[PDB]
Amino acid sequence: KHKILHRLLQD
Amino acid sequence: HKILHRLLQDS
Amino acid sequence: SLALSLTADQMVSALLDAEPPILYSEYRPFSEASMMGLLTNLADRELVHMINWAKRVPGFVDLTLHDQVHLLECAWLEILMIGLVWRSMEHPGKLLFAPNLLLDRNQGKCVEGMVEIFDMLLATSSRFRMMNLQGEEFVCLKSIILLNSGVYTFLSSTLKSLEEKDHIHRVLDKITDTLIHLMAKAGLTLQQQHQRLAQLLLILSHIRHMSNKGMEHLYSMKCKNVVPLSDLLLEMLDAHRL
Amino acid sequence: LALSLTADQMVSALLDAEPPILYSEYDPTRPFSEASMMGLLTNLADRELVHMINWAKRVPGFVDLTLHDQVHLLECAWLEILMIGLVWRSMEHPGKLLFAPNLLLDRNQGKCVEGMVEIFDMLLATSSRFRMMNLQGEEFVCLKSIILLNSGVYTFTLKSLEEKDHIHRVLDKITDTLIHLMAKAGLTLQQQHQRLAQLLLILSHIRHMSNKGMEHLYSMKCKNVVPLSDLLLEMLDAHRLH
Ligand SMILES: C[C@]12CC[C@@H]3c4ccc(O)cc4CC[C@H]3[C@@H]1CC[C@@]2(O)/C=C/c1ccccc1C(F)(F)F
Ligand SMILES: C[C@]12CC[C@@H]3c4ccc(O)cc4CC[C@H]3[C@@H]1CC[C@@]2(O)/C=C/c1ccccc1C(F)(F)F
Repeated sequence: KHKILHRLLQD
Repeated sequence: HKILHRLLQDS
Repeated sequence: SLALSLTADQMVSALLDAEPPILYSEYRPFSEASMMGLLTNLADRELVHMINWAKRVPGFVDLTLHDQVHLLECAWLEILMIGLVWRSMEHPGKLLFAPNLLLDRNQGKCVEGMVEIFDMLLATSSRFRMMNLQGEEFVCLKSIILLNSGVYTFLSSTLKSLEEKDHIHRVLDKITDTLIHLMAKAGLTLQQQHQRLAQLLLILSHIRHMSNKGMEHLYSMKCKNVVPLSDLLLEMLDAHRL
Repeated sequence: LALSLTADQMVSALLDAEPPILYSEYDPTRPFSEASMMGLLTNLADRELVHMINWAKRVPGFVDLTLHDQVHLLECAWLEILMIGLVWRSMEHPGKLLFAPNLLLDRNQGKCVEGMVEIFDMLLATSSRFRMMNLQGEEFVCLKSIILLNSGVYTFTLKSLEEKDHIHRVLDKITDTLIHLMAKAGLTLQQQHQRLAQLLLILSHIRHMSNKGMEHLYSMKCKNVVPLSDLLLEMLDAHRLH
């Protein structure tokens, strides 16, 4: 699961 | 509610 | 008014003297009904002792009967849990519900829905173990839970009610004084005292979280009709949706 | 490193990290309904989450953590963090909650929303408590950061222990910072420890509100009242509610 929160934490 | 109320009075 | 004049040492003595007894469970393979039975039968017997303990916490009987009910309705499961975590401190990986009821995670689960709560309780006991929580600190924290947990939901704005909240907060400050005094006696620097105070009070937020989860679990078990709950336990449970 | 910040430097960092105050999409052309009110609040919360993520990254010590651990802390704390911010903004508005500058609600305005009133009452009570205590912005930012680091720490092999220890060292620095602020403000040594405990004890009530608010949001989702954004759905799903 490509979690949105995980992605946002990198942007 | 009543049982607790009775026990707090009870001695 | 007697409560507000206690020294730190007198507060500890009073709290230690108030402590309830450690109760037993029933004296082969567990089921969901049987395990929930044992745990809820134990909780019910402990609640009677908790009421009598609360009456002995300095300041509590100064409050109206209405307010005593409210504090215990809000706090009872947190108080059961902190007692459980304390008893379990010296038994890594186990929960000592009673001396003859010690549960581990290695055991196959016999009750649905409780693994997360089990693991949170274990984590708390381990935190207490790592901090080397002392018995005198524990009794302070348990009384803070009784007085603190429900004070924010006294919404009454009458003068009597404000005086009642004021009094609870004056007693809480005395208990804080007592905890800091224990830490000072133990040789902690001022910096270490404040740090440890904060570490202990932050654990109470976790205990609140667990109580909230445990209350939902107990409710689900009631609805399932798996366990007959005592009349008192049902009313303590009902308080959390009333 | 966060561990080498002075108290003044810690406060400066938290203060500069503060997220913006966002506006609602409030439409005064039509009356509220349960669905429209929930749509406004969840749309606002969703936009705030993006800013919260970027705020967390600026909290000293947070980016030292693994991405997994950062996710875990935010998943655990997000509603607590939204609530403490709401209660802060509402301090100077007795009887109302300032969700946004263009969305200030009294307790009657959202009465169409099922289950709202218990939570509204608790949030109002917390704002009243902050006002009475005269909570300062420097203290507020410390408390909000404590919620971020503390709420999920208990639910975290060799690597795990160091992550935990790190969080605990940062929390200790924030405790030191709160104490320093109190001292600088003229509080006596005893008032410092009393106030620290009073502030930290409020965090227990914030946890409680968050747990109740999460169950409320879940009930709205499960009743198809409001469509939740993907991010909000994920934050909610992390709580594994029934
Ligand atoms: C409410 C519940 C059952 C009673 C538990 C209890 C009993 C006696 C005590 O001194 C303390 C406690 C604290 C935990 C209480 C429990 C929380 C959820 C519950 O419904 C049951 C949980 C449960 C069931 C089976 C096996 C373990 C657990 C555990 F560990 F999560 F508590
Ligand atoms: C989750 C929920 C909706 C979002 C709320 C919120 C939005 C933006 C913020 O900056 C802070 C918050 C904190 C509380 C959140 C709310 C808790 C339960 C909720 O589902 C809605 C509650 C609700 C609905 C209608 C009117 C009032 C409220 C209140 F007051 F309880 F929050």
